[PDB]
Amino acid sequence: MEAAHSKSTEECLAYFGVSETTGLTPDQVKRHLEKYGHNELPAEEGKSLWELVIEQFEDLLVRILLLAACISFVLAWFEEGEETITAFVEPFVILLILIANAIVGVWQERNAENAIEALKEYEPEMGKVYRADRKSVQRIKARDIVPGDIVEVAVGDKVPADIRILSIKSTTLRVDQSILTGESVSVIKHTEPVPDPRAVNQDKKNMLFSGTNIAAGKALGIVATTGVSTEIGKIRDQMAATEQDKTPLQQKLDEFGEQLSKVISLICVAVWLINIGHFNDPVHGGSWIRGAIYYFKIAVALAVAAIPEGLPAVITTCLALGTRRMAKKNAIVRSLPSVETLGCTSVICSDKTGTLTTNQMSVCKMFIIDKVDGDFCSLNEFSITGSTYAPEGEVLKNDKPIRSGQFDGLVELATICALCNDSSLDFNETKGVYEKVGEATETALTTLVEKMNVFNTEVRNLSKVERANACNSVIRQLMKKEFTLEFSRDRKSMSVYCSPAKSSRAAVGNKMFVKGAPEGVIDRCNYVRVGTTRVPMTGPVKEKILSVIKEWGTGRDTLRCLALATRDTPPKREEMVLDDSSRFMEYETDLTFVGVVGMLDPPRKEVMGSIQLCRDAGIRVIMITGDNKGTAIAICRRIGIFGENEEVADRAYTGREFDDLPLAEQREACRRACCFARVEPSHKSKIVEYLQSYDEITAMTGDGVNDAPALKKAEIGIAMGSGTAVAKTASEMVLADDNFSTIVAAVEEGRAIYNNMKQFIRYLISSNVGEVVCIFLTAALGLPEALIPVQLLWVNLVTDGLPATALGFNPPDLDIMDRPPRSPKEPLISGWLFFRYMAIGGYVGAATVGAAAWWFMYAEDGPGVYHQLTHFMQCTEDHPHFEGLDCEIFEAPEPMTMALSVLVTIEMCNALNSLSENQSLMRMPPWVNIWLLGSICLSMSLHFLILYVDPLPMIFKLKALDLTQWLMVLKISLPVIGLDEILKFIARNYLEG
Ligand SMILES: C/C=C(/C)C(=O)O[C@H]1C(C)=C2[C@H]([C@@H]1OC(=O)CCCCCCC)[C@@](C)(OC(C)=O)C[C@H](OC(=O)CCC)[C@@]1(O)[C@H]2OC(=O)[C@@]1(C)O
Ligand SMILES: Nc1ncnc2c1ncn2[C@@H]1O[C@H](COP(=O)(O)OP(=O)(O)CP(=O)(O)O)[C@H]2OC3(O[C@H]21)C([N+](=O)[O-])=CC(=[N+]([O-])O)C=C3[N+](=O)[O-]
Ligand SMILES: [Cl-]
Ligand SMILES: [K+]
Ligand SMILES: [Mg+2]
Ligand SMILES: [Mg+2]
Repeated sequence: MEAAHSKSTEECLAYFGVSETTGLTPDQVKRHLEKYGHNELPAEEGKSLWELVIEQFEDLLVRILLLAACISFVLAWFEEGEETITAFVEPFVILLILIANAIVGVWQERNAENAIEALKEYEPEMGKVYRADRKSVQRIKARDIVPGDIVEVAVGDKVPADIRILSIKSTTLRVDQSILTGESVSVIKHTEPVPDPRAVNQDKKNMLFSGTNIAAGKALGIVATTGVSTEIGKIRDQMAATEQDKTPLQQKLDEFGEQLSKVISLICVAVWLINIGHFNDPVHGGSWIRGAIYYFKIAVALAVAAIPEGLPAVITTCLALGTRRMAKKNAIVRSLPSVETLGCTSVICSDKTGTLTTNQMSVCKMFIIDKVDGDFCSLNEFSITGSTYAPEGEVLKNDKPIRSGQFDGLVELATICALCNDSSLDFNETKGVYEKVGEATETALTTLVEKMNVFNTEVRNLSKVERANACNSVIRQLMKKEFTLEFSRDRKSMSVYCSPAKSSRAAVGNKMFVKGAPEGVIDRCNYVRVGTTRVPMTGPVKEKILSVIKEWGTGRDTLRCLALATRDTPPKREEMVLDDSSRFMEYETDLTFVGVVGMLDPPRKEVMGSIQLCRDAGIRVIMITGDNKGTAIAICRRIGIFGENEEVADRAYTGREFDDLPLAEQREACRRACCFARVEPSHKSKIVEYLQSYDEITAMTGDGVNDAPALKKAEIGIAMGSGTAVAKTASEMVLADDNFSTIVAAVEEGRAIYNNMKQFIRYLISSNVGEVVCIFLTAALGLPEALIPVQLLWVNLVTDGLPATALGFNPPDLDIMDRPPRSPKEPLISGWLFFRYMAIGGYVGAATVGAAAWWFMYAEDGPGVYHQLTHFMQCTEDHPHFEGLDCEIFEAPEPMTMALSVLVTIEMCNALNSLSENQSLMRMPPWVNIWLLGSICLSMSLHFLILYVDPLPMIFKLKALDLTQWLMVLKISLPVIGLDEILKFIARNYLEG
């Protein structure tokens, strides 16, 4: 019964045709179970290792290499040469690399925390119902509760279903529903209907929600919904349904794979256009089984040339290091890819209570009467420092610290706050921080009178453990609390009867101490306390009182106020009915007003400056709270989201207000409003979706269950360290130290990481660009010499990998937090850099293919002189022309080493070319990245151990002496620096000119 909250208890009982006294009959339970299922949330296992690994290989660039792995086995079947028996390793090499790049992906998916599992911690195993078969209450499994049966809850219980309250047995029922509102303050339910169909949870004061827990009371209700249909179940579905998109750079890599499967698959099928050479390339034969292999021989190589294999190995070690660095800045990053996505954060969404605020109620201000002379009234207003439940902070008057004992009015104010109070302050010794016991509102009063120290107790050298209640205990000594008139909704106050118990028995006078909502409490005050004396409450006096209350209840310091009053002559205890709470208001009559305390859940101190740093970095901060719009707006102005006098009508909304906008208007409201309050969890989810409809990389910061749907929908969920298990489970990063500042720290880290990532991606691709140029040129020449499919992998995996990874340690930009967030949808290579790598690509593609032709054209030892070299496939048959040379020499060791030597040296230089884009090396020192110089040496160190340690050069081929070969590797390997330099000089100076 969804719209139960808007219907009457009788109506809700009629809906399921159930008596409030008997409950559901056995058959009803049978039918309701069949119709509504079981009261539980469906679990979500997710991972099937088989289905997950088959998801790993559905990537295109691995599907092609996989395709290129089996095709390479076909290149192991020919029996033409003795080397073939050792050439079976070549498909095996590529396969185990596809396995390495596959394990590491699984290595990152293993730590999938189960959000639903964390969330299902909030469903109790048991539940108390009333059914027809028994008069006594039955304690049953909560999953066996159907809509429509009478349910019972009391203190401590975890609400088992979404329940419409029928009868409240206590004078009040008080519920903790932070699960759905993120607010720990206990809310006082009733049973009257809540007519608004579109009411949010915060307005459904006649409902109990599955997952929330009873802070106080005992009530009876009827189940409205169970299972998936409850409010917590809507949190569940959204958590299951939110599928995480891919990283902006992973998106850029995927479009690179699609275009690769285009240009490659259209090159190999365009070679057929130049089969003019295979018209009579045999002496009399044609194309057969052995001869058409050359078309797939150039296909398996063209694939490994374009694929930047080993790049994922580079980026993965890069991210793991950043994870460590951010973990030192107290940013614990659970997902490796979100390290980079963090750098382009456009908009940070943030919860208020517990995220931006300490979630510890604090008394900011207090006032007592100062003087009353006729129509003139003055007050002693004070303020109190400290943003937590600790008894730390001092009272001050006009920004100057003050001791409250000198104000007789403040002594009685502390006495009421300590005695009219069902709550205490515990120092959790394990956490090392003071915690509350009972209501936050009341603990605020406890922690207050500890700061005040009205009797000047020596509290400096106490133990932190018994500092907690040290000053309250002194007040408990002065007056014995006899009984309590509990809070009731009719009077919005509570009071406490007391006796002195020392000097001469109770011959000093019994007294009642009262706190509550100001208006109602003040109206029952006939006198006013001025220090020790009392005077009659008059028109001018109370207006002065109300006035300053109104000023505090609103505006820049929107506080909750409690009026504090005493009854100096309380009725005789034996003429007071303590059962009927309807009688308690007349007992709290003819009172002496004392003072007023103004309460607030204050901001964390690190916030306001963190916000400004986000502002300086072009990052918008949007508060999204389930707390009242008044309070949120008030916090935004201290935080600096809003200015102190800034007009906010158009830029703060409640969820209900937001739902009332046309869909169009809702999307732009997200673009201009920085405050959303009194929201249900789906709202935060929906607001992030709207911000992502502007292609804005958005984060979400929270600490509660109610934050989880948005924590998932955001590109980045950020969980408070002290936050809930379910919020951390849903987040990509956790703030270990609860510092909102460490978000700014993490952005600057991920910002500087994404910049270095672009480099070694460009550097790896610019290599693949030239490597593809190399193979295509060889095929057009008819010369397959000077390149091997197996050689390409090793170089990309190691020779290019190590400088690539070294480019990850580049010194970051100085004014890096002064730039706006990176645009999401621009390519790494686009305009002149395309030309720069397209030229340098073909220029290093021809330096490798030209390395063969030179060896055949001219060499001191190699080889001596011509064109028939292109027709080397005819050394076998047409031998009379190939005179003076053996036929085996065309696959000689030396020419392939040169093309590898220039490929290594060039890429050793293009690595320096990619130390920076568009800045000289004479101005950007290669030694500014000491790691980069290390990588270049170790890559060539492996290249000199690749040529001089027998097994390696056996595959790869012989090495040729320095004096006659290293002369020629520097034909382009060093001009490619000059070339890139010159092209770099152009885009830097000729651009603006
Ligand atoms: C060998 C690999 C590729 C990708 C390639 O060459 O094709 C173009 C191509 C499709 C792109 C181009 C390639 O341009 C060339 O043609 C280079 C010369 C080689 C020609 C082939 C035969 C000799 C990239 C590779 O060229 C350079 C100069 O690197 C740049 C860029 O790549 C990126 O932005 C990197 C993505 C992480 C892409 O325009 C890209 O198209 C896209 O959608 C992007 C956004 O990918
Ligand atoms: N933002 C806030 N700041 C401080 N205290 C708050 C608070 N919100 C609630 N409380 C305290 O949390 C309770 C939540 O009620 P409830 O049904 O959520 O009510 P409302 O938010 O006022 C109506 P609404 O739904 O439109 O937002 C309230 O009870 C007492 O203080 C309140 C109280 N009093 O309010 O008068 C008096 C009191 N004594 O002893 O007189 C004690 C309160 N208390 O909380 O212990
Ligand atoms: Cl509101
Ligand atoms: K997320
Ligand atoms: Mg919160
Ligand atoms: Mg409120």
